[PDB]
Amino acid sequence: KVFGRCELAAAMKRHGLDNYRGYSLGNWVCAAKFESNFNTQATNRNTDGSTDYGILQINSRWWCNDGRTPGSRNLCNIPCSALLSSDITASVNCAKKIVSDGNGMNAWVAWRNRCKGTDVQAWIRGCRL
Ligand SMILES: [Cl-]
Ligand SMILES: [Cl-]
Ligand SMILES: [Cl-]
Ligand SMILES: [Cl-]
Ligand SMILES: [Cl-]
Ligand SMILES: [Cl-]
Ligand SMILES: [Cl-]
Ligand SMILES: [Cl-]
Ligand SMILES: [Cl-]
Ligand SMILES: [Cl-]
Ligand code: NA
Ligand code: NA
Repeated sequence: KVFGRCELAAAMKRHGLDNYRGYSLGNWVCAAKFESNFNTQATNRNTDGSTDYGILQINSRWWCNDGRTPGSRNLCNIPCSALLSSDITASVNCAKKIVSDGNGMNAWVAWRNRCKGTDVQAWIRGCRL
């Protein structure tokens, strides 16, 4: 599914991401925009052989099992394919564990490179929240 911007912000807010570990909702929408373009079915290969899955591009090295990523872990205890659902629940829940892992949203390189230090409130401008 390709989410609308405000649709996704509403769903993320409903799932408790606004100010989760101190990250305002626009940070999460910004990350989603540059990871997936709001598309739940997005998959992209990493240089290390792992793959990133779903609206927040969660990686198979640490977080989900895709059956093809050597010496990897599955800390969210989920098949990576379940991150591509039109229901963002599994993505959101797994992201809550990643952001709690110590480096905050720096775990998402695209957040660090494209959202951090910018006016992320812009991503929820106009949304009825
Ligand atoms: Cl929308
Ligand atoms: Cl947009
Ligand atoms: Cl929702
Ligand atoms: Cl915000
Ligand atoms: Cl498997
Ligand atoms: Cl393959
Ligand atoms: Cl694997
Ligand atoms: Cl594991
Ligand atoms: Cl949803
Ligand atoms: Cl932090
Ligand atoms: Na990416
Ligand atoms: Na894995």
